Amino acid sequence: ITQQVLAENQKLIANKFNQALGAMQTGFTTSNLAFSKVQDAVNANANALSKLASELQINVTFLDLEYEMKKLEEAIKKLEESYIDLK
Amino acid sequence: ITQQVLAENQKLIANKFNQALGAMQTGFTTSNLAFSKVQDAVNANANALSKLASELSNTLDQINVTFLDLEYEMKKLEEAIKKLEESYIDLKE
Amino acid sequence: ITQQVLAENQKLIANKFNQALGAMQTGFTTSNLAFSKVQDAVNANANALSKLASELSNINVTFLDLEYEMKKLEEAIKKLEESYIDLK
Ligand SMILES: [Cl-]
Repeated sequence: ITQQVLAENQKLIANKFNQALGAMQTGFTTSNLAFSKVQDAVNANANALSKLASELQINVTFLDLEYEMKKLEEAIKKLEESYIDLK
Repeated sequence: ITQQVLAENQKLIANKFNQALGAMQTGFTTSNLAFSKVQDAVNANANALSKLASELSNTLDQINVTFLDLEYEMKKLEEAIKKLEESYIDLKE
Repeated sequence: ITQQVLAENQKLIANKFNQALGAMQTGFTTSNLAFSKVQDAVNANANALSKLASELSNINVTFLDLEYEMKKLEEAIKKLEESYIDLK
């Protein structure tokens, strides 16, 4: 019936949205891993530059991304909790 | 009952979609803040390294430092966040 | 006309979800371009610092590899492309 088409399309919407949620979780998890790597690399190279300049007035800048990565984790958790079970 | 149940499921889909919109906005805004901080730090350390090499060669070859410009990318992230903001669902029931 | 309203709302949900898919694709593509530039810049300046320290004696430098992460972002973007809704 047209109502059966309504039910089918509604199930399709739920299916597509849940798959898209999976994709977004992947994207944000990967962005967080990359941000961790970026923070660590910049801070290691800042420490290297500071050590070298100390050997021989140069101040190096350090990166702190903890709050941002925590926020990304919270967003991923919300995405996990936003899955849909049609009755 | 399929009728009222269908209406219930439609409201549930709208609710979940709007919550997910909130989560995505949070993620992209936080990514933008992190990119701003990364750009600023990399450029500060590039300036420090250039200062050291210039200070030294005038006290053997020039080392060229690379600068980071993420402004267009952060503008695009802001546009995506705005579109996500405008994509909320207001059902008619 | 509750059913016609139900169909109307269903089309609205699909329309909004697809528009949001477009926004997410834009965000992740731009984040990947930014990660490309960040990796390249950090590695270029790492090479510069290693060169300076090598010549000034003629410290361990750290290099960044984000390739797996960027490949993963591209996969997420592709799945987002494939998640579009064509209602009947
Ligand atoms: Cl529906």
